[PDB]
Amino acid sequence: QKVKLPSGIKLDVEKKDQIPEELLKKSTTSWSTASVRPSTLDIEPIAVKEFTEIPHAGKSYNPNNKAWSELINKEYKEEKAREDERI
Amino acid sequence: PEYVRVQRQKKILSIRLKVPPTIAQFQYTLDRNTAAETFKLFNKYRPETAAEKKERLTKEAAAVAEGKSKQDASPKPYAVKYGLNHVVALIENKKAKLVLIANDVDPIELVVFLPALCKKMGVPYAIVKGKARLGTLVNQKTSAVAALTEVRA
Amino acid sequence: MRIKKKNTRGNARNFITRSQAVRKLQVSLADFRRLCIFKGIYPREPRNKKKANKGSTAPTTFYYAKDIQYLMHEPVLAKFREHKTFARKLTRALGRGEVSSAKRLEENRDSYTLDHIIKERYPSFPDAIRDIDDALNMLFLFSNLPSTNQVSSKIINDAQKICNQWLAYVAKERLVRKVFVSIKGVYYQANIKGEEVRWLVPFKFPENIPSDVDFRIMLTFLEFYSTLLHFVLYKLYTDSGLIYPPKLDLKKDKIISGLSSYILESRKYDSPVASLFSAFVFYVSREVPIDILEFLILSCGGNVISEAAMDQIDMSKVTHQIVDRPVLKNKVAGRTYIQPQWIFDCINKGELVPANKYLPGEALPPHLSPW
Amino acid sequence: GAYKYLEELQRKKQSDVLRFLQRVRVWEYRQKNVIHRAARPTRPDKARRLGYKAKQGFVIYRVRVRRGNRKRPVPKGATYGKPTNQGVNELKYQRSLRATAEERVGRRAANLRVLNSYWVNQDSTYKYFEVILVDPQHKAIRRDARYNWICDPVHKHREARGLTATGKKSRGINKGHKFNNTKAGRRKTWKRQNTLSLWRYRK
Amino acid sequence: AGVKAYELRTKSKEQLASQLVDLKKELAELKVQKLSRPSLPKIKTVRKSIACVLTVINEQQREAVRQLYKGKKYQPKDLRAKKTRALRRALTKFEASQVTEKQRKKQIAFPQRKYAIKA
RNA sequence: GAUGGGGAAGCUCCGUUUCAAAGGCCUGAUUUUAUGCAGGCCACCAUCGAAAGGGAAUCCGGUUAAGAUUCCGGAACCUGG
RNA sequence: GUUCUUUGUAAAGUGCCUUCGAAGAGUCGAGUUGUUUGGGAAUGCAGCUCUAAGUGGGUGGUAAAUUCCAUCUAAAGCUAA
RNA sequence: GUUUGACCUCAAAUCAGGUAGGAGUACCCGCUGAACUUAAGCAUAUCAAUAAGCGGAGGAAAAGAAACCAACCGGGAUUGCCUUAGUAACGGCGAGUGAAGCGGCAAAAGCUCAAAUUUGAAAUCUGGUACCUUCGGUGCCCGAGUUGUAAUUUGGAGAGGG
Repeated sequence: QKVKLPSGIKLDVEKKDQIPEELLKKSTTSWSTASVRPSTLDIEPIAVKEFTEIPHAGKSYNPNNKAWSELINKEYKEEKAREDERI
Repeated sequence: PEYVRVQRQKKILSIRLKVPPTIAQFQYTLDRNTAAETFKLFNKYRPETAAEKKERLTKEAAAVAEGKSKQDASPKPYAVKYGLNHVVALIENKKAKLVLIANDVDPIELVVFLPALCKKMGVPYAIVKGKARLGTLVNQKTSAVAALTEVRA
Repeated sequence: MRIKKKNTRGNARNFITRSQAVRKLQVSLADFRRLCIFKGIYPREPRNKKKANKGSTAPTTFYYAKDIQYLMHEPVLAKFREHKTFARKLTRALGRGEVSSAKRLEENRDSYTLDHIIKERYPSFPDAIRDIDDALNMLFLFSNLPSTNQVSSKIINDAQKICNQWLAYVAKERLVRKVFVSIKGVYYQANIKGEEVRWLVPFKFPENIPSDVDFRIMLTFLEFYSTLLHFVLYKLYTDSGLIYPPKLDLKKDKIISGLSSYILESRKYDSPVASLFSAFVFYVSREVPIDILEFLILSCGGNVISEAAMDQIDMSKVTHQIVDRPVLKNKVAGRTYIQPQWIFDCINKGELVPANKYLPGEALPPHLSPW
Repeated sequence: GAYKYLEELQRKKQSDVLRFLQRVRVWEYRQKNVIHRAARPTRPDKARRLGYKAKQGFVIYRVRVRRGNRKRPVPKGATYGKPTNQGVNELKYQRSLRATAEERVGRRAANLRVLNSYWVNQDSTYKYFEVILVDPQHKAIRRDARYNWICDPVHKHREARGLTATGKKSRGINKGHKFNNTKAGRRKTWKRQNTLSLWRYRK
Repeated sequence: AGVKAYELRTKSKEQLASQLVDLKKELAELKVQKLSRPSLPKIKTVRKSIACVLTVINEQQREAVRQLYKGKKYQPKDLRAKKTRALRRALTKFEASQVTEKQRKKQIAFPQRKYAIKA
């Protein structure tokens, strides 16, 4: 049952009580190798845009007309702004 | 850098000086098409590698102890002869059908005698281009000379 | 202390640029981008940029210096260096030739794997079952699309097997609560031990590689999520408690290649959707999509026979016949005839609707998402 | 073998083949540093007989030394003494240049021990020597009984005490009537024969 | 007076740390008394008690460290034998009893025979 | 006055930016070879050498057997984040 | 002294016959300069110029040539008292 | 092929592991090197191949199995003592300087490369790593090495063939 130290000297052991607590915690060699995962990894990535994973339900196949019309009407406003800016 | 300067100038230094005739017989050499045909022949006669050698030792123990033989069950080995001292020794017997001599080699004095020695004995020698090429066929980095003494029917 | 100099401290310390990261790691940019997905270190905005970059206003990617100091160790990073040598020593073997030494070098090597980096990033099972949502989309994406350069077959044939494992667990253990067909494929929803998991299977249609999109990112994400879903499927199978990984019958696989292949084996349900369609036998026709129907009929426990299977080569016990043609001829008096809309509408309520509605060649009630 | 062809050909130094090599090589060596590491022997045959072996922990080192006489370092060319001291440039130095070459690489490469040295080329200013050194810490040397003797700490700095081939010539150690003043040591036999022995019962 | 070594070896590592801090507090209490007094004989024992505890903590640590480095080439230089410098250099029994293959045959064929002059 | 170098049997001597590969910055789906670094930019030189040269920023009042532009009270300024 | 393994048609020595029997170069040697010795016409060492042979080479304490005889086998190395 | 790849030489790492310096210095191995002094006052000489200066070692060092001494009915690695001897020899053949062979004893011990094809198999070796009986051993894997590592052979001999 092996263990890596901070120093990285690979050694086979039986019973992980047998190794002392000071040796695994503190540094014997100059180039010690982690242990502690930082705070700054655990925070989330920054929301650019808003992605909505739930679909619109106009996009259904066999939709109801009140939804399907409201799907077209909202993106027609997106498009016609760009066509105005184009012309 | 100094090392780059010196190696370029050394090359230049050789060409500007008149060179003695025994040297610079080298640099006249086997052509690419003839050289290509030479290597076909030699690669078929590649020597047994270290991995194969290990395998061959295990196979002989299984056969030889149980039935018979002095390792004589194993067939004849045909391969090229790479050591300079060995090939010079092969010449003068004289057993060697072809000798290939690399054009390069840092001592130079090492191989200057070999063209003349081959002529006197009457071995059919050649001066193939590059020592690293000779190395490849014989599983060495560089081989200096390579001679083929025997041949399949 | 003396006067202290400016661009050492603060924002200037906290962040570093991708140039500086890739330099300090000494990795190169191809393989820096991979490690930042395995870890994963994500890019940042500093609030005051002109402090951070000396003081360019200029478009830049910053990273947190501490995140790259944690990356600097990391026993994957060694196996990237070990590969770099292995490639160099293979080129020598070929470039002497000397082939069998390269054939040895092929065998004697140890490919990196992410197992430590999974179980530190997600400790553990409710945390992973949170994010496994994001994995399932891309595996079902990459399972469908056709093999090329920039992809190769083995990556896709991994993803097919890893997904067809996931379907068979959900079909056996019966967790399909919301269904929603769309134009963009089919969304499902499944309540795998507490948290609910939405995921999108595309329709099986032969399309299409744009060649704007970078695969040399997305294959690393796929390689990460393939190993993630291995460790989840290992746990889910044994806790159920079936054997992992499940063996697959070949002569079955040569009929359809899908969910009816794979067979699951050992060492009443949460209701009400599971044990719909019990004592209930479907004969699905040729025209309909087998790949999204058999899944829902097995995962809401009932029996299927397909027309699509028959071409390889009973109708005794069959109750229902799913078909969606304009005209149909001739129909049997005992059998019920419906359109696959019925199956999608039944599951979302979990009532069983009347089959007087629907039926060919009639017009429909609409569909409605459950969201 | 290479042996006889190389040995014989090396002796013909003023042959046209060898002098071309001599002229080309001296220029090459002069561009490089005074002491520097040589990748292999220039003369494989000559190193082999002096006891180079092509295995790990056998080192060759090329070195350059100024020709000519030993100047005394008195200031302003001034004697301060009798006119027996004579001209200052005509003092000669009792060790060779070959031996001075072994000492300089000995001080550079202190972990190694100097086995031998062989002459390679010369020029009006500079002689050139290729020195052959052995590493006694390397385990190929320490194992195998033919070269473990050099690991023993009596053989620290052979060159400095003058136990190399060049040094034993310079001290003047051979057998016979010619070498009476120096045989067991020059200062030893001096100290022996210029000392009054006196026994208890006086002879 | 004060602590004994044979007692401390049986105690665990967490107990020895608590033992040391208790003695160090008790030392600091005594040095406040010492400046008021001429003389304070108890202070000699408690400083030697501190030294006894530190020695036992070190000796427990090192013997554990020897056992996890046991049975492998290379180990820390303090754990290697000191000897003297020249004996640290210079040939081991294997690198010395080692003899060339010609010499090995010659000793088998012709060793130093045992004999005596009389009859 | 080290280093790179060069002298000297040698203790060491010359030389100080010199006949040195003398580091640290930007960009990168460098677009295909599908798990290996590519394309560029910049240009002299270790260190020591001033309690009187150069140099960020503090004043008043109080206080001690013996201390203060350094403690106490109040009122200021400087540097970096 | 006791006790366990035996390795081995393995390794090493010995007689007679018959072809081979390889052996160290800017070295040896000589000239000149300085030094050194009891070494004397040059004992040893060093620099600089010249520089060999293989039935050869060195030495044989008086100068050379001619012809003999004797004696060792250099220019690589280890080793207790 | 305006590409990819073999080698050669030369670099760089807080790369893996080693090692050198300084002290002591009576004795030992080298280098360098005076003068006082003694000779009539002295430039040969002598003091002295000495003191001071510098380099390098060990319990001893150095020396060592003859390119020796001899001219005998020849001896037989090296060192030391007694003797050879105040002799041969050197020197204003002045002052002075000054060996060696044999002989008797103390102690005694011999050997190794280079150079000859293993060519029916580089048979050789460092390192890493996994186990073990750990001054080390076995297996697997990177390398060194044919511009030559092992075995056989050192002139007393010897090798191959019978």
